[PDB]
Amino acid sequence: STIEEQAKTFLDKFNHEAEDLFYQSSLASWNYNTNITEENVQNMNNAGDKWSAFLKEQSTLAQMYPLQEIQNLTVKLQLQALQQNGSSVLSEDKSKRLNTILNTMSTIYSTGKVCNPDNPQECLLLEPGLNEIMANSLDYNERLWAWESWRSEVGKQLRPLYEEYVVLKNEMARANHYEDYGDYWRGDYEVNGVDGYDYSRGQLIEDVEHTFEEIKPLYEHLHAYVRAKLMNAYPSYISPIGCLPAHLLGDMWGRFWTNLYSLTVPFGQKPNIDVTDAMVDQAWDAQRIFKEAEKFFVSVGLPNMTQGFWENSMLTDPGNVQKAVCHPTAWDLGKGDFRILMCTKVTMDDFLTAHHEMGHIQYDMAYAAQPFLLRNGANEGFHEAVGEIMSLSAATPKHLKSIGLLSPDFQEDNETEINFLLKQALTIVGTLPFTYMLEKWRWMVFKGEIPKDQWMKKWWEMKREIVGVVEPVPHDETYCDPASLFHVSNDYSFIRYYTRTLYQFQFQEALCQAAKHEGPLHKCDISNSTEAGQKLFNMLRLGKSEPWTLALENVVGAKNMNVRPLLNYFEPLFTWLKDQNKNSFVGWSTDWSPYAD
Amino acid sequence: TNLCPFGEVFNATRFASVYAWNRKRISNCVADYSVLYNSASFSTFKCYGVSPTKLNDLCFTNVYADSFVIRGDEVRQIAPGQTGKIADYNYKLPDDFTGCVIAWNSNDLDSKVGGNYNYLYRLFRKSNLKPFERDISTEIYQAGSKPCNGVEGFNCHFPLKPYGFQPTYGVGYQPYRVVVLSFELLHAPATVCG
Ligand SMILES: *[C@@H]1O[C@H](CO)[C@@H](O[C@@H]2O[C@H](CO)[C@@H](O[C@@H]3O[C@H](CO[C@H]4O[C@H](CO)[C@@H](O)[C@H](O)[C@@H]4O[C@@H]4O[C@H](CO)[C@@H](O)[C@H](O)[C@H]4NC(C)=O)[C@@H](O)[C@H](O[C@H]4O[C@H](CO)[C@@H](O[C@@H]5O[C@H](CO)[C@@H](O[C@@H]6O[C@H](CO)[C@H](O)[C@H](O)[C@H]6O)[C@H](O)[C@H]5NC(C)=O)[C@H](O)[C@@H]4O[C@@H]4O[C@H](CO)[C@@H](O[C@@H]5O[C@H](CO)[C@H](O)[C@H](O)[C@H]5O)[C@H](O)[C@H]4NC(C)=O)[C@@H]3O)[C@H](O)[C@H]2NC(C)=O)[C@H](O)[C@H]1NC(C)=O
Ligand SMILES: *[C@@H]1O[C@H](CO)[C@@H](O[C@@H]2O[C@H](CO)[C@@H](O[C@@H]3O[C@H](CO[C@H]4O[C@H](CO)[C@@H](O[C@@H]5O[C@H](CO)[C@@H](O[C@@H]6O[C@H](CO)[C@H](O)[C@H](O)[C@H]6O)[C@H](O)[C@H]5NC(C)=O)[C@H](O)[C@@H]4O)[C@@H](O)[C@H](O[C@H]4O[C@H](CO)[C@@H](O[C@@H]5O[C@H](CO)[C@@H](O[C@@H]6O[C@H](CO)[C@H](O)[C@H](O)[C@H]6O)[C@H](O)[C@H]5NC(C)=O)[C@H](O)[C@@H]4O[C@@H]4O[C@H](CO)[C@@H](O)[C@H](O)[C@H]4NC(C)=O)[C@@H]3O)[C@H](O)[C@H]2NC(C)=O)[C@H](O)[C@H]1NC(C)=O
Ligand SMILES: *[C@@H]1O[C@H](CO)[C@@H](O[C@@H]2O[C@H](CO)[C@@H](O[C@@H]3O[C@H](CO[C@H]4O[C@H](CO)[C@@H](O)[C@H](O)[C@@H]4O)[C@@H](O)[C@H](O[C@H]4O[C@H](CO)[C@@H](O)[C@H](O)[C@@H]4O)[C@@H]3O)[C@H](O)[C@H]2NC(C)=O)[C@H](O)[C@H]1NC(C)=O
Ligand SMILES: *[C@@H]1O[C@H](CO)[C@@H](O[C@@H]2O[C@H](CO)[C@@H](O[C@@H]3O[C@H](CO)[C@@H](O)[C@H](O)[C@@H]3O)[C@H](O)[C@H]2NC(C)=O)[C@H](O)[C@H]1NC(C)=O
Ligand SMILES: *[C@@H]1O[C@H](CO)[C@@H](O[C@@H]2O[C@H](CO)[C@@H](O[C@@H]3O[C@H](CO)[C@@H](O)[C@H](O)[C@@H]3O)[C@H](O)[C@H]2NC(C)=O)[C@H](O)[C@H]1NC(C)=O
Ligand SMILES: *[C@@H]1O[C@H](CO)[C@@H](O[C@@H]2O[C@H](CO)[C@@H](O)[C@H](O)[C@H]2NC(C)=O)[C@H](O)[C@H]1NC(C)=O
Ligand SMILES: *[C@@H]1O[C@H](CO)[C@@H](O)[C@H](O)[C@H]1NC(C)=O
Ligand SMILES: [Cl-]
Ligand SMILES: [Zn+2]
Repeated sequence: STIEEQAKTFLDKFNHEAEDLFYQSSLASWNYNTNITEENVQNMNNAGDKWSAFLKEQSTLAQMYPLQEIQNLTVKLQLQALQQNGSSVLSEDKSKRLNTILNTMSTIYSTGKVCNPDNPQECLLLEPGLNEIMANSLDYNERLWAWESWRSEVGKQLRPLYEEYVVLKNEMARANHYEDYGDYWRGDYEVNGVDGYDYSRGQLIEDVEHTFEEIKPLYEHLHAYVRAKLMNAYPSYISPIGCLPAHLLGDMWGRFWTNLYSLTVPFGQKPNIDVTDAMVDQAWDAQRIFKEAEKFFVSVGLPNMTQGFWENSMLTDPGNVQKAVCHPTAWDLGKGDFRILMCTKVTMDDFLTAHHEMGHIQYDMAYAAQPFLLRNGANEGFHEAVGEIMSLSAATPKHLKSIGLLSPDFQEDNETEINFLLKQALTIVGTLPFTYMLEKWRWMVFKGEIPKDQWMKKWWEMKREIVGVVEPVPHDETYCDPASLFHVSNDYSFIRYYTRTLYQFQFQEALCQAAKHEGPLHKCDISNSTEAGQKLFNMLRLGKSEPWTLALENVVGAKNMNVRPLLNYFEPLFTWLKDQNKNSFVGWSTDWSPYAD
Repeated sequence: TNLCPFGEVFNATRFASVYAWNRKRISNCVADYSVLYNSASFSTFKCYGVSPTKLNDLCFTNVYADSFVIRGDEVRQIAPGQTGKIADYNYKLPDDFTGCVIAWNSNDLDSKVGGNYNYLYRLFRKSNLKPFERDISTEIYQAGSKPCNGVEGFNCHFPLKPYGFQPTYGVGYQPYRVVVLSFELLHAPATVCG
């Protein structure tokens, strides 16, 4: 009778067809990812086409229910989720061109190789060729060749495609009543209707910028420390008061400084905690790893893995005759079907990955009770933070000792804690300015604050000011260095990595207080605390039904993003950094360029 | 003096769909209820309005076994005073019942690879069901004021949707075969005993 009542019954029919199709399609994807055959590729695609065609029809039907007429929020939000046409807001030929450009820059990224003209037959592709050089090469010139020739050959072909992509995405976002395509991306965090828990797309920028200024002291001390270590290694290439050359940061873009550990380790004589050998000595297999992860989640008052998870998952590389995608994934096909695809080896790294992916399955099971649409993490940052806090607790030597993998003969040397925390800082603290600056640039590019004749001029103004990294070769407007990174040329929001990084430390900080943990936050293991498991579950069972502000508040007692716990995790490293940088210049000067002497 | 054909009901090769649930009348026979209860096979065996131990020590004029297939989650709806798509639109037990609900997992018999679509359930109905009322009409659900005209569309929905029953489904989305024992006593000769 009322529009609200009719939309409730439409959603019923929708939840029952979507659950079905999504299952069949997911099963086709499982079959291809576990058994890579030409027949399986064909069946995977036909399912993808059906699912797309289904959602197209359903979007047109959802459109027919005026949102204004609904008072019920969980129904109004579910209807809204469906109503977004996305691409079809543009003309047939304009949408065809957008899909064309999107396809092309994806293809150029995944298939663009760089040849050494000396041998025209031999060329290096980014994966594995170029990526290997950027993560393993110590030769200054080799790294510079790989950094520059990737941007010059591939990063220059992407430049005119990106310009058209920006203008088309903006026109699409304008039609969806967003100001720019960046505002559209920020729409994920937006919450309206719920008084006290509302969140605006503009607030996100204020909150990322305020939290970032609090990271600036630790990051400055980290950057200065790294610059000192790098300066010793390449003496005649780095300035004690300048930026760090982009080609000397451990990876193709310096996204994360984890590979710099080799050259920045504080205590080189002290060994590392790698229970790999202990697992091999105790005859552990892929099954014992997943059974140990299950024990972890059951100890926190969480459900045991379903009987179907044990029979249907592929937790080992399938021998030698059938090929399989070996990326560790957590599948949730619907209808109670939960699987993990992981080509598991008896290593500590795989053992920790079992906890991360099994945490995703735990989140999946918790919100599986919700209606189909609302079966997702609270915001784009949420699901990845959940899996990560498990691998945090599992990696603690305290945990390892209790599970028998770490010998009780292991004495906690505070030098190993500094080696550990620096390796952590290199990944986590180091990626925050990179992630911030990249999105800041992207948001302003859509905003219309940076013209095309300034795109690269500003990209390197921002890399020097915000990140404290300098380009080793002068890049003009024929280059497109942002696009030479996966997410930029593959149309993916990057801010998720900033938000989720701050979330995971908030989550751990809250669950560790619930676990009545005493001492350094980096040594916390939340095992056997069913109170911490209840605290976490309260949010996990919510899914996307309630605002992320309220979801977060259900765990940490706060409606907003917070740096305080991340800084708290790294406070012992920070005092050490503050001591080691006593005789060094902390901070950078933007005028120094490696190429300009 | 022959035994009631309970195996004919419980061991049927194919069961009915819940919306068009099947009813069998058991008559002129000696019913052994301990054979049914003492088995451990069934995932559920609940008797209402009468104790199962005192069933052998009683005569009725007739017995009715109502059989059908539903998901694991919905098994809690085949009980008096319960609500949801099944209790509301498919099979309704009176709020005050006198009989037994016997249910067991039939993932081995009723869920094929690729999905078994032979089992349907009613998703929409314009009125709640009365106890033991059966509805088999495939009339289009007119959700809106707009006349449907026998065609599926906006505010026009096919009331019957299928259980895609697949062997890899979780227990709550898996097939469960349900048999409901009704006891009848009229001013007429008692055909069933113990
Ligand atoms: C907006 O919109 C929206 C949409 O529409 C809405 O919402 C909605 O609402 C509704 C209401 O009703 C709901 O419904 C509900 O639900 C629930 C849940 O379910 C679920 O889960 C399960 C598991 O757990 C399963 O099985 C199922 O199936 C389901 O699933 C899913 O879910 C989801 C979510 O929910 C969805 O979405 C989906 O869809 C689904 N699926 C499908 C396929 O469908 C339920 O539960 C309910 O039911 C009812 O009935 C029953 C009987 O049958 C009962 O039961 C009970 O329970 C409990 C628990 O809980 C128990 O206890 C326990 O148990 C255990 C075992 O189990 C043990 O034994 C222990 O010891 C114990 O303790 C008990 O016992 C039982 N009982 C018996 C005798 O058995 C329940 O409870 C219920 O009841 C009732 O109902 C009513 C209604 O009918 C109510 O009343 C009223 O109403 C009105 C209206 O009409 C108003 O509302 C008022 O206020 C009220 O009051 C009551 O309350 C109840 N109760 C209680 C306590 O609560 C149902 O069905 C839905 O669902 C929803 N949705 C969502 C999404 O959520 C909203 O609301 C809007 N908004 C606003 C603001 O409004
Ligand atoms: C990797 O990858 C690769 C590639 O892919 C693989 O290889 C291969 O694969 C394939 C697949 O792809 C396979 O198969 C083939 O194919 C065909 C087709 O089918 C399928 O597909 C399609 C699409 O294309 C679909 O569609 C459709 O659907 C529909 C529905 O919707 C249907 O309908 C139906 O029909 C029926 C009849 O037929 C009825 O009527 C019903 O009612 C309806 O509904 C249709 O039909 C379709 N279409 C078509 C055209 O067909 C579908 O669905 C599907 O999916 C097929 O057919 C064939 O098959 C054959 O063979 C087999 C052997 O192997 C046999 O048997 C089987 O066995 C197994 C064991 O081994 C079993 O299992 C089991 O079972 C149980 C029960 O019994 C349970 O379930 C468990 O769980 C499980 O495990 C099963 O079952 C069986 N089956 C059945 C069905 O049951 C079959 O049967 C067949 O044959 C037959 O046989 C018999 C005796 O036995 C005789 O009697 C008959 O006559 C015959 N028939 C014929 C037709 O022939 C084909 O073959 C293949 O097989 C494969 N290979 C091998 C060596 O195996 C691989 O495998 C992978 N790998 C891994 C490791 O993964
Ligand atoms: C959101 O983005 C999607 C992207 O695809 C767009 O989806 C398609 O939208 C077009 C219209 O712009 C749909 O085209 C046609 O829809 C018809 C349905 O309505 C008919 O009947 C009513 C009376 O009941 C008439 O008033 C009306 O004028 C129409 O005659 C169908 O006849 C067709 O859809 C059929 O698609 C396939 C075959 O191609 C069949 O399998 C289906 O059963 C179905 O009947 C026709 O194509 C089109 O259906 C939508 N796509 C899909 C795949 O369904 C959305 O339009 C866009 N949002 C908005 C608001 O336009
Ligand atoms: C619930 O999840 C837990 C996983 O934490 C599972 O329960 C465990 O089942 C194993 C079965 O082998 C039990 O193992 C036993 O270990 C002892 C030594 O500790 C050994 O002497 C025994 O012979 C046996 O191998 C284990 O104790 C048990 N743990 C608990 C606390 O229950 C199980 O998979 C899940 N159960 C259900 C009902 O789903
Ligand atoms: C979480 O709780 C479980 C269960 O209480 C803890 O498991 C216990 O772990 C200890 C070893 O860390 C086991 O102790 C052993 O006892 C035997 C005999 O008593 C002894 O011979 C061994 O030398 C050893 O001391 C204990 O059996 C085991 N209990 C169970 C039921 O598994 C677990 O350690 C806790 N983990 C954390 C991180 O809090
Ligand atoms: C047909 O019905 C009879 C009786 O209901 C079932 O008998 C069972 O037989 C197995 C051994 O095959 C025993 O373990 C059970 O205890 C028996 N149950 C009862 C209630 O007597 C028989 O299995 C059924 N047949 C099929 C194929 O389902
Ligand atoms: C940390 O490590 C150094 C190693 O030389 C040691 O002297 C010191 O006592 C340790 N503890 C603290 C809290 O500084
Ligand atoms: Cl770059
Ligand atoms: Zn993950």
